[PDB]
Amino acid sequence: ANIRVAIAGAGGRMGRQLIQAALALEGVQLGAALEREGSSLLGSDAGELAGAGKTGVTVQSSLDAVKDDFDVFIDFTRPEGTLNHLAFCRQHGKGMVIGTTGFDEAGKQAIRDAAADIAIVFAANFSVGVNVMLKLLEKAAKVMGDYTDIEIIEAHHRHKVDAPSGTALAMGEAIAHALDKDLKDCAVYSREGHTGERVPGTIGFATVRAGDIVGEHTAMFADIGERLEITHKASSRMTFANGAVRSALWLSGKESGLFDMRDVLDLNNL
Amino acid sequence: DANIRVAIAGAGGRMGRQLIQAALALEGVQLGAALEREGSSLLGSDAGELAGAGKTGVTVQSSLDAVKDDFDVFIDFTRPEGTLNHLAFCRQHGKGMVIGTTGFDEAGKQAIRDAAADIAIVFAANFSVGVNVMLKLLEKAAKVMGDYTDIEIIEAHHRHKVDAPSGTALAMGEAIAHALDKDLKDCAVYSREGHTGERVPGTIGFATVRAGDIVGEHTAMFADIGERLEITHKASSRMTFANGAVRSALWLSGKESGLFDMRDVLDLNNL
Amino acid sequence: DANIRVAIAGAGGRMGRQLIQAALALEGVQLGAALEREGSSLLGSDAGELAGAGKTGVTVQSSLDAVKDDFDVFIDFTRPEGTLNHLAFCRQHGKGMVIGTTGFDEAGKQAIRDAAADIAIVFAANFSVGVNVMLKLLEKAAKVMGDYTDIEIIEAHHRHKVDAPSGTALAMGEAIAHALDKDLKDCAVYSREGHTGERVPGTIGFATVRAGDIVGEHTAMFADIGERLEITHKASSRMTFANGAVRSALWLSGKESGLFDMRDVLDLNNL
Amino acid sequence: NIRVAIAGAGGRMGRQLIQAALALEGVQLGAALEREGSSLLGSDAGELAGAGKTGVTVQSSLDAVKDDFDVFIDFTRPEGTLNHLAFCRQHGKGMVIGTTGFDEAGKQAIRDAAADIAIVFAANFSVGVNVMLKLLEKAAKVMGDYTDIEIIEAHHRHKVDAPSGTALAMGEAIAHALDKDLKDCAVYSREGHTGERVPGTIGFATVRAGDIVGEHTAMFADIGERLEITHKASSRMTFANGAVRSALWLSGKESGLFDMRDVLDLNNL
Ligand SMILES: NC(=O)C1=CN([C@@H]2O[C@H](COP(=O)(O)OP(=O)(O)OC[C@H]3O[C@@H](n4cnc5c(N)ncnc54)[C@H](O)[C@@H]3O)[C@@H](O)[C@H]2O)C=CC1
Ligand SMILES: NC(=O)C1=CN([C@@H]2O[C@H](COP(=O)(O)OP(=O)(O)OC[C@H]3O[C@@H](n4cnc5c(N)ncnc54)[C@H](O)[C@@H]3O)[C@@H](O)[C@H]2O)C=CC1
Ligand SMILES: NC(=O)C1=CN([C@@H]2O[C@H](COP(=O)(O)OP(=O)(O)OC[C@H]3O[C@@H](n4cnc5c(N)ncnc54)[C@H](O)[C@@H]3O)[C@@H](O)[C@H]2O)C=CC1
Ligand SMILES: O=C(O)c1cccc(C(=O)O)n1
Ligand SMILES: O=C(O)c1cccc(C(=O)O)n1
Ligand SMILES: O=C(O)c1cccc(C(=O)O)n1
Ligand SMILES: [K+]
Ligand SMILES: [K+]
Repeated sequence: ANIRVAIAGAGGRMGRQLIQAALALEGVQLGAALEREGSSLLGSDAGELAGAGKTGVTVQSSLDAVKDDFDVFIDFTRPEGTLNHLAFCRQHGKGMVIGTTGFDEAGKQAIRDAAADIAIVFAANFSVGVNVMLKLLEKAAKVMGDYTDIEIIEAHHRHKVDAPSGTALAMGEAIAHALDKDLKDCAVYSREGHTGERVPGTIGFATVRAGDIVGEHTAMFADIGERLEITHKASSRMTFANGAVRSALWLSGKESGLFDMRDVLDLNNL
Repeated sequence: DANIRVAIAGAGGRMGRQLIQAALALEGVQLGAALEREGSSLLGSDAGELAGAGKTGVTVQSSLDAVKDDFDVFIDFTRPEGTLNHLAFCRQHGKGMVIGTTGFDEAGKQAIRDAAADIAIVFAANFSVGVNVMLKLLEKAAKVMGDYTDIEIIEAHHRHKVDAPSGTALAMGEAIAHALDKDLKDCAVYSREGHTGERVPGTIGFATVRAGDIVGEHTAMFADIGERLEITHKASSRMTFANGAVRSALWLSGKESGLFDMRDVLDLNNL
Repeated sequence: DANIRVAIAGAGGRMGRQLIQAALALEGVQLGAALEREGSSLLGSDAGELAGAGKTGVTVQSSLDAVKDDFDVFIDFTRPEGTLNHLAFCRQHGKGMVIGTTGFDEAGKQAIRDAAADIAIVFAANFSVGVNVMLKLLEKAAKVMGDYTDIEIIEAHHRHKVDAPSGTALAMGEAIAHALDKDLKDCAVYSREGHTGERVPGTIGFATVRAGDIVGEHTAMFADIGERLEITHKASSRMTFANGAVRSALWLSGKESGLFDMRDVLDLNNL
Repeated sequence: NIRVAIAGAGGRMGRQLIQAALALEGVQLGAALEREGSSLLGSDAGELAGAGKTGVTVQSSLDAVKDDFDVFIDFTRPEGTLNHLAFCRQHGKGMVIGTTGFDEAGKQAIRDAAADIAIVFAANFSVGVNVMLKLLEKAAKVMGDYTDIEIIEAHHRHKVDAPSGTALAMGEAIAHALDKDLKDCAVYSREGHTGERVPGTIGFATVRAGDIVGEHTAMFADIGERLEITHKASSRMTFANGAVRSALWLSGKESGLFDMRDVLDLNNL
């Protein structure tokens, strides 16, 4: 490994995962692991925290302490925290992969500034698969969009509280925009009672909520005689981790900047 | 020697065209009549040529009494309102029905319920084998896993279907609900839009896809943490419901009165 | 209608009956000929009754030269051996060709490859739009996720298909393989039976289901730990390949010589 | 109080089984075992199964801990499992086997051992699958005769036996509901020009890829329609809790070999 990461909030589920990714992903090294001061788990050799442990890395909780230890900060904690780690990384030119999510207009507008000073990367979804699908969608909608019926089906564990999934909507948008139309115009979220006929050109959504489903999404292009279905299935929350690590590694060669998975994955030339 | 005659309501519709050739190609049945609305640009059209199988001699017409002696069993796969009269009339004159129309409001359901008093009806939400079998397997599952799992039903049908969810879906819902001493009206969820809460435990949700030429795909899902069971039926051609409805008509041979369904016909009132 | 006459190999088969009505009903195309096996119980019959309705001016037979002036493009959807014969014919006789037959051994594949020298052939493993698009999307996916994910291909077809896996599956295999600078022959795994080891990395496996009337279902799977992408195509009716092949024959028209596939036809090579 | 021996504690089922037992009131982590010189033969069975610590440690000997458990939970490989039998028999020990891939002979040995000891031998320890297994008999009963039957299963990249033992169990369920024996009509591979699917058959398709815990599909195909029954396992924990409660429930029986069905009480519809 020729580069060091910095899994913030190292002790949580995200962090843990993130640590695993750190190990596995060929080409990255675990330079650091942070955690809330005074948390009992301060001190354990990171690796140990997530399965296999040999790491010469001990979970600290001092930003400035580890200043030396990494090459790029991988932040997936709550906002404020994130905001702060950011000013640091900017002040020190450290580089970050912002998995964190939920900023206000001045948060995103904050991350904007930081950009010139340093190489940030910022995505709403660190899944390679997903980001890819999202692209493939444009392609399909392009060719078959016009004449086929488009439906989007998603399913998530019983606890999710927003319908449909934000990813579904993203899919909706991808398609909608590849067809010069706006999702607000042709979205159909419910089909109940005497509906009538599937209106030409509308996109429909079906939402399943059950069990521990991490996340299953299906894009459907239906014609008479054939249909194409593009589907993504997330088995563990690792998916995103793998995304961020790859993302992180990607940054290995830049000074300033603001990106997302398209850039990383190199998808506009796809 | 011979055999029964069948009235085929709304012979123009996609089910009509299926039903007709169905009756034609099958033993024990003679295409009694064919019917249609008044605006139909096809009254008087020859039955079989309408459905490809050449001229027959039967002609679509908009009148019950006009052909009232041309059949024994009335096969209805139109729309509720329509079916209602077919219902009424068939009573007075007393001819056995076979209804496959869906989307009945609780009241209509009652009328059918009433009419069965003197005439015999085979009212089913689906006329395939698979579905009926499934309908049963569901009771079994719900029995064991019903209590603790999350139950969802997903169905998909071609772009032209106008009632949501499929009458079959609802039949599945009912099968489950009743195997769990509860009534579907209580725990059904048809729409999930905007920030809803957590899945109010106990419910049985529905997801409806409408697209293309999908004949019919239905899935019953019993989800737990760690595992889920999915029972799924897929109809590849409308001919399956046709053969289903005809043989039902057939089953009605010698039946004086009452309400039955596919499970009765195929006889699956518990395996 | 206008112009182009089409020879329809093995007019008896399910693809024949589709192809025929396809050509009939489709503008710019005339049912040139119809063909069949050496002792088919179908010889001497008029194409339009077998598949379709309404007797016409074309009757089937077992000879190339017997109708050698009755068409321009030869549409083949028979079996390799058969198809091979035809190929010589159409070549020595400057006729265009549109092949959708599957299951060619690497040698036959060379002959087609050869013949393309003077005549124009449209050789594809699938004649639907969807599949062709998919085929492309695959390159894209394999590009990004090919390297680290496990790739598996699953296909299912009605009980009568006789070549495994589907020629389409193989085509998908190839699409992927070549997008990853590797050759399918190197990493294909067709069977998984009994004890066997850890899935050898970089291998493209195939699972083949054969059952019922399945027109055609194909799935491309890119599996990683934590997520998997599945691209799937489902053909509900044979008509899609028919319209595909007809359009092809209309396209071939003019090309003095050439070797192409549906991607060239549909013009997708730059998507 | 039912102490449990956990064979092959390193394996993915081991790590699950372990925390499973720890987590459960009533069973106590009896022992932990492993293979001749395991890269980690020894240490705290706790650390093994996720972060933290427990009194226990693991070893390569039956007798070395022979008094440390009551029920032996085996989820290793056939060969291994074989030995643990007679031992788990002679020394009168209740076993619960979830290992798969047994040749007809081994299956007999288990069959034999049940004479004096109690075994719960199942190819799958989840509820779903077991129920399914039943529903299958029902379906095959009605539609078995005329439809085409195919079984498709998919599992993570590491599985080494094809097809899944669960698949075969499904195969069997069906076969026997139709008075026929799977050996007669099983088709495992479809490669090259092969004629029309042979009418009586049950075929299998095997997918091996990624981290797939386990997906199984039973398909009854007719012309015009098809019924698909499908089970999906999202986490190995389900089989774990399954095996533990097996063992647990197995306490007290004099002897006999048993399937997850009996435990679950489903044999009666
Ligand atoms: N039980 C089963 O297996 C199936 C039930 N159905 C249900 O049966 C019905 C059939 O729809 P499709 O077959 O697609 O046919 P369709 O959707 O093409 O139209 C139905 C037919 O009934 C006629 N009709 C319509 N309104 C009428 C009225 N007011 N009075 C008398 N006749 C009228 C129409 O003119 C046409 O003949 C629907 O309710 C559908 O949901 C459909 C398929 C299968
Ligand atoms: N690329 C595509 O879109 C598609 C390709 N195919 C492939 O094309 C072929 C067509 O399958 P089907 O037509 O459904 O089979 P089929 O059951 O219809 O048999 C083929 C027909 O060709 C005739 N024929 C048979 N053997 C012949 C021979 N040795 N020489 C000359 N003529 C012969 C047969 O009499 C019959 O008419 C298969 O290889 C199939 O997999 C099928 C569908 C689509
Ligand atoms: N019936 C059910 O509910 C389930 C059945 N299984 C079956 O159980 C087996 C488990 O394989 P995995 O869980 O992936 O384990 P794995 O692939 O992680 O290997 C199993 C563990 O046991 C050890 N062990 C291996 N050979 C041994 C031997 N000869 N004697 C004693 N110990 C040995 C291995 O070192 C390793 O620690 C397979 O045959 C699998 O198909 C797995 C999960 C659930
Ligand atoms: O239960 C239903 O509503 C149903 C079942 C089969 C077909 C159709 C249909 O084509 O509308 N509708
Ligand atoms: O790739 C193939 O082999 C193929 C593709 C479409 C249909 C069929 C077929 O029905 O045999 N075969
Ligand atoms: O019946 C089986 O073969 C089976 C069941 C569950 C898991 C596994 C496995 O992970 O190998 N194998
Ligand atoms: K024409
Ligand atoms: K315990």
